[PDB]
Amino acid sequence: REIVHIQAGQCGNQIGAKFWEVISDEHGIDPTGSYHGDSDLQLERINVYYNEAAGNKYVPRAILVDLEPGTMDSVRSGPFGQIFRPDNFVFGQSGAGNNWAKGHYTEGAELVDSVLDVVRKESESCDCLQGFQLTHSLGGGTGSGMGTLLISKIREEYPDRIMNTFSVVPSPKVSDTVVEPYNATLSVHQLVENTDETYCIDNEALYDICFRTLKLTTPTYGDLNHLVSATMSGVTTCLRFPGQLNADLRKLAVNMVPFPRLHFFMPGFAPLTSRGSQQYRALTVPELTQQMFDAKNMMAACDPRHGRYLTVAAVFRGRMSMKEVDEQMLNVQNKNSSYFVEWIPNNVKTAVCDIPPRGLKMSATFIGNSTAIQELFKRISEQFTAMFRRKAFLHWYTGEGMDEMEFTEAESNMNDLVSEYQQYQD
Amino acid sequence: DLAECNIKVMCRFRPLNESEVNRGDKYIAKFQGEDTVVIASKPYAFDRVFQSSTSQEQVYNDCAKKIVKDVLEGYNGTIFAYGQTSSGKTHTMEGKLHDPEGMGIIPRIVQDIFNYIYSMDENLEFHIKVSYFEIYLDKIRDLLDVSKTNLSVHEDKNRVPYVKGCTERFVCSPDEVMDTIDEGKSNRHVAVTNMNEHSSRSHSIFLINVKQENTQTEQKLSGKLYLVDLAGSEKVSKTGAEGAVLDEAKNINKSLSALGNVISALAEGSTYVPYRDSKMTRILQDSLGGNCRTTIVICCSPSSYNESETKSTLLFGQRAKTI
Amino acid sequence: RECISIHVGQAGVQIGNACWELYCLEHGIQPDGHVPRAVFVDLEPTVIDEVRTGTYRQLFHPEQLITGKEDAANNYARGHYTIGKEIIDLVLDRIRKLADQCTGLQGFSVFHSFGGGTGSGFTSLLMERLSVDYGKKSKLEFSIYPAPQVSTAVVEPYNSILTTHTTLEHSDCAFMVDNEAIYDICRRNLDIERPTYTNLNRLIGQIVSSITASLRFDGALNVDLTEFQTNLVPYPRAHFPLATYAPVISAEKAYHEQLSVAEITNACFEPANQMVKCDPRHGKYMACCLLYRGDVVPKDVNAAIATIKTKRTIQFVDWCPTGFKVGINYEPPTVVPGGDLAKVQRAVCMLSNTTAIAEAWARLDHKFDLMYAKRAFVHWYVGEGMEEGEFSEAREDMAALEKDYEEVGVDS
Ligand SMILES: CC(=O)O[C@H]1C(=O)[C@@]2(C)[C@H]([C@H](OC(=O)c3ccccc3)[C@]3(O)C[C@H](OC(=O)[C@H](O)[C@@H](NC(=O)c4ccccc4)c4ccccc4)C(C)=C1C3(C)C)[C@]1(OC(C)=O)CO[C@@H]1C[C@@H]2O
Ligand SMILES: Nc1nc2c(ncn2[C@@H]2O[C@H](COP(=O)(O)OP(=O)(O)OP(=O)(O)O)[C@@H](O)[C@H]2O)c(=O)[nH]1
Ligand SMILES: Nc1nc2c(ncn2[C@@H]2O[C@H](COP(=O)(O)OP(=O)(O)O)[C@@H](O)[C@H]2O)c(=O)[nH]1
Ligand SMILES: Nc1ncnc2c1ncn2[C@@H]1O[C@H](COP(=O)(O)OP(=O)(O)O)[C@@H](O)[C@H]1O
Ligand SMILES: [Mg+2]
Ligand SMILES: [Mg+2]
Ligand SMILES: [Zn+2]
Repeated sequence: REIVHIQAGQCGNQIGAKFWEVISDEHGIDPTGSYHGDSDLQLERINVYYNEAAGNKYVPRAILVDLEPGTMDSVRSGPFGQIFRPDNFVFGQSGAGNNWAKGHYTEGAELVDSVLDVVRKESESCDCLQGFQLTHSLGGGTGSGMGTLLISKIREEYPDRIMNTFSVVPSPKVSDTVVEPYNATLSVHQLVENTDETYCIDNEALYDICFRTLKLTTPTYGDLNHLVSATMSGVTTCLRFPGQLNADLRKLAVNMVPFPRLHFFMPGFAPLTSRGSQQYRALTVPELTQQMFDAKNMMAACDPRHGRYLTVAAVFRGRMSMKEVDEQMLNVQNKNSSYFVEWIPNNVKTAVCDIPPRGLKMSATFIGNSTAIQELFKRISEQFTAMFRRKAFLHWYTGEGMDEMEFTEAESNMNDLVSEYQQYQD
Repeated sequence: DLAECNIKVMCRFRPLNESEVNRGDKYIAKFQGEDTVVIASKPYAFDRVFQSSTSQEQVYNDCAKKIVKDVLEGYNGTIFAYGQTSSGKTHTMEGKLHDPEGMGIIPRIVQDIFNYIYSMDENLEFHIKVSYFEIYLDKIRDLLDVSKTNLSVHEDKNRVPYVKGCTERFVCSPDEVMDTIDEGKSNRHVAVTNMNEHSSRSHSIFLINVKQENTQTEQKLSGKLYLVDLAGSEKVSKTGAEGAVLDEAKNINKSLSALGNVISALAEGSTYVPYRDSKMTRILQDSLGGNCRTTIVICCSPSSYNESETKSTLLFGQRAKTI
Repeated sequence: RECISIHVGQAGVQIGNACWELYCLEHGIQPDGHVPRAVFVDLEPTVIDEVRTGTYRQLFHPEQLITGKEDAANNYARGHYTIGKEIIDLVLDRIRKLADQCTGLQGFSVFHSFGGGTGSGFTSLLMERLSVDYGKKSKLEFSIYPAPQVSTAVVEPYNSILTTHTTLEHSDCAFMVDNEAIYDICRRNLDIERPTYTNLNRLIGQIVSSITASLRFDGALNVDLTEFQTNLVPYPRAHFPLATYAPVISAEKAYHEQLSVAEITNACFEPANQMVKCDPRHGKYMACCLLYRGDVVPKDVNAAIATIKTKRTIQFVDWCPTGFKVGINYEPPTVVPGGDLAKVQRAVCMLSNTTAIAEAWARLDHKFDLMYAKRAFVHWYVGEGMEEGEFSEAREDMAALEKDYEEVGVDS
């Protein structure tokens, strides 16, 4: 099987560097080097993310889409930056304006064809394609607009292969941009109707989880990114490993989406202990479920405790008892019968790889489909209206060839999306 | 908001055809009352059950007459023809377009709209516009303009959905409308190698927008009536190229499943209805559920051979649990 | 004389590798000896690959190892219809190529995992295409039906109410081994909270060895495969008996091993030892096939059983005077060199049809409804060549399996 990553925008891009920083080491691939793999198993399934050309050069099969040179020229001028074949860099030296409209209708719409071109060169690579990974932020141009287009096109070209989306939904407390809800509401819209698996991460849900669950005092972006990339590795790549009970994107999809919206999840990693001290090793297993299922530790902003779950997928990856795994999951399902929805006898989807995260003994990625994420699109949707009402920075959109009915559309859509999700919380 | 889920379901059985009789099929449908059919001992009640010799006139009076009045009253509505291929969907929705006896629901509706208009003609100023498009593989094509392919649904300033760039034609007489339907039917063959295959796998959607303004009263009215001849509900038996002696791969049509979820949601009195599940349900959003009347005519072959398919159809129709 | 076997689904393959292991182990045929007599099917390469990479690597022909690089999908539909279809032909070909090479066979021991994609769906049509190509044989399918509370897949029931209805009208005798109810045995009758799947497999890998292996093997009271279905199914429904083993004692902890027949047989009817969460909560047995192996005196049995026949609290069906097929083999069991199985010199792999499953099916059917009641993951099948029909019409199916398993018992 296979997949083809997609680094839309700067963020989605910045993260690319971290997702590939990791993944590679979790596959023994040095900058341009080959497979130094401490083992021999980190190779029989690599294909999922690379391509064979030389014999020591397995190149990441991702796409780097962005209308701001400097960015990709920071990712390509640093560490692992020199492993991507230049063909991968689909830049847009234009003005990468922070407008969803500027990267979806006017500026991005041009650079698109020169992207799809490659997304096809990579898809028609070889063997059988599974789906595409998509990273980006719903709070900017090259991210929400142009990346949200990249998919609307992808999903017309292969409505068969899957589409996981890793979105950095606009954090609450403080917005790292101003129109944010504009660029956001507009991209979520596109998401709820193309990709079929979305993993929403919040820069501040991370800080928290990174400053209190990792006594880490100076959580640089690199970190946040790093933590995130840690989860997306547990998801995909991982399951493309052996296991007593293994799954793969689809299983994950076909066990997690009760209703076609596409629904968004909230990823959570397992061993998340501070370096030295904490290295408690309390990782027998009840310790991992202890972790994963708590409020804090959910990369999302919202707290599960604020709304039932529809599905859950503990994708563990480290030798354990299909008994102490299958078992724990249960008590968990009974101690919290309250929030776990009922019309699904077994919400949880236990998954079990074998080999764990390179240096760790036992981990377990968590992919939750809780109704709690209602209280986020609400947020976003609110911010919109409060500012849409006055058409705040709307001239930067319309003036870029947009529509007063376009914004209406998205909000509503994504706004209805909130509605539905409640239809199950009850 | 009127009653929430103003969905009526009528089951129409057609006569056994010569192919079924030739095959040796038997008539398995048993009837009771004017609303119940019995298949394999199990009873299925609906708003009405039409036996094999019911007339086009009976079907129109029971299934569409009142909806047409609502449209002229200024409300929206939808009427569907659901069922396996050869069940009687097209016969029901259009029949013989120009035969006064054999014409289906659409011809009779057009006829009644204009006739009503003619009896008004005093202070009311009418304006009728039609649209004719099809959905194949969840892609919309304009049947009035074959260049308009893979169109997209959009919502206007006031939330009302619409097919971006879809031809809207002003009609002034029944004959103009039938000519429009005839053109759409001819245009449909464009870029289609097998029309049988294509017709059974696609959805035809005819829209009649009736606007009126009383020059004196000034009160304006606008109603949209969507007439839909759905794709065959029988996914099974897909012949062709695939796993020769190893196949069973095919899903229920995306729009039919989307329609199922929308109807079930409305039947449950849910405040959230999943219209976005398909382009079809999104376009029909302002005319399906809510304060709109909706009639679904599920059509069935009374053949022993199509027993399992009929069960499915009956079950689909049941999604709208009435009282 | 023989009995081919088709291990379908990752699980049916893991269990397969296991049951297949125990085999050579008690037949003195190391890694590289003769030639198996089965096949391996899966729509996820990486798993069958485990049989291509791991142990018992060269004991198979890359011909009896079928794979569909494509996608597994934890959904019946896709595995049965859409995808699974493409492979079937090829699959069959082997069970027609392997079925020919032999000499007057008896049937195909099928190994699948009820609630899976490749295991539920696929087989559904595999067994399907068999019942027609060899109606004149035995179709005993050995299943691992859904843990009563510890299921895995979110949809599981969808996949198991569908593998039951499609296979029902095609199997001869369906053996059942409950994944969870086996854990209990690993906790309560062996002590270990560290049971790897690789263990449950060693277990069924045992109970199964008692079925085919040893039975098709000479003895003082041989029992052919046909024998089963005959002495085991009272009615055409591909009736599902339950597998049970007796000396499930730990090869470390306790040691009373020397547990004469009189004991090991009583240890079969206590509900805490039956590889199935179908505790005889009321289910009246209606036929049991006590397969013994090792040093056993026929009188010991034709007495140990007599004592049972008169315990009454073990209530057998009415319309059944005597329902005890005593199968005696010679060669004692054969435990893994150093797993965790005791290693006695006699065992009792008793299987049976019990009005008990009236439960297990019930509890699994109900599940289904809850979700179907909301269509839950329905769009996943529809979009895979299925319809409101197959579900609703396979639900009605089992319905008459809840009435069937009710009527054939509880009444006199
Ligand atoms: C001596 C020793 O055992 O060191 C550990 C360690 O101290 C701890 C604290 C690690 C450490 O992780 C962090 O401090 C961290 C920093 C930024 C963001 C997130 C986490 C570690 O850096 C991370 C590193 O993780 C791995 O090696 C995994 O394979 C992981 N790899 C990466 O994230 C990675 C990092 C740099 C370069 C390339 C990859 C992984 C996880 C999931 C999927 C794929 C890969 C491990 C075990 C450790 C150190 C090295 C200190 C922990 O994290 C992980 C992801 O394992 C933090 O809590 C856990 C518990 C570990 O015990
Ligand atoms: N006893 C036993 N049960 C197993 C084993 N592997 C899986 N199972 C059980 O069988 C079911 C899992 O089926 P999956 O592995 O998801 O799927 P599959 O049937 O192989 O086919 P796909 O869904 O297409 O992958 C669960 O109920 C597991 O508890 C095993 O090795 N032994
Ligand atoms: N986790 C994370 N968030 C980022 C990174 N870079 C920008 N962001 C977030 O992305 C949003 C800004 O969008 P940006 O990526 O600049 O848009 P674009 O570059 O025009 O497509 C803010 O909410 C930031 O917190 C990053 O490297 N990691
Ligand atoms: N009620 C009916 N009376 C007589 N013939 C019928 C009846 N319904 C269907 N048929 C005929 O059966 C054939 C197939 O019916 P049609 O409506 O085209 O099927 P579909 O459901 O595929 O649209 C047509 O000739 C049609 O006129
Ligand atoms: Mg037709
Ligand atoms: Mg599998
Ligand atoms: Zn002793």
